[PDB]
Amino acid sequence: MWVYRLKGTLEALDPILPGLFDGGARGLWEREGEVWAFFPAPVDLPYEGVWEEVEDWLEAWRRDLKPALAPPFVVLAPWHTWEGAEIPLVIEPGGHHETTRLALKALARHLRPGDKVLDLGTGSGVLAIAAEKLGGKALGVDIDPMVLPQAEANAKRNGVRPRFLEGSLEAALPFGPFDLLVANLYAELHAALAPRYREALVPGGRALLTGILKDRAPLVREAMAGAGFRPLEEAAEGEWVLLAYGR
Repeated sequence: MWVYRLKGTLEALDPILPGLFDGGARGLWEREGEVWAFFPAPVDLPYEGVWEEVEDWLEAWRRDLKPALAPPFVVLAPWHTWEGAEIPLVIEPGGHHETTRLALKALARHLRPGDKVLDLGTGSGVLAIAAEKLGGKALGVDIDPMVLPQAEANAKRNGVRPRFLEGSLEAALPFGPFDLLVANLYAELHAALAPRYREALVPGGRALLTGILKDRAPLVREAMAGAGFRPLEEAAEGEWVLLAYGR
């Protein structure tokens, strides 16, 4: 669709808005000292502005996309430049959720070089990528077979090759037991899965569980308690926790 660009603010152009609306404006947006009026199609207007047209709401969003720090790691889109010593994780923004930040931190604390890692609900593959970069051998699984080529592409940009399979926990078990399990899921599913997490992990294995709302944390606490796990540490950020357990 088309936009009309006028000099000024909304308060200041309030008098010509009836002309925008009657002309066919369906949305307005004040972009700092200008007003962009969203039309479906162009009309004759005597206000002296500039007609324009908007796949363009993409490398506009992509321009406002910043690297996300989770020391020791930095999460970068493929087009970002970044110097220093953070461990880079190049991810197509096709993330910097709090829960991603929490999981990366905890992988860095808990992971030991050579550990076999299961990333459950791997998505973009970011946590399995991080784990290989700290020196593990990671398997990411996900039930959406359409995310896996995207996960393996992201692996390619990071010069590591964790394996990516379609399935949930059950699909992954033939390839364990594992030394670490990382899982950015949610409380009710962690609770439902707690006994099979025990089976997935070797004695002394660790499960790093996130995606959990502060409020809802007690569900997982009891389930992991129920399942014979020892608490190791709780991390938090905004309304999100990660709960870490030892087998």
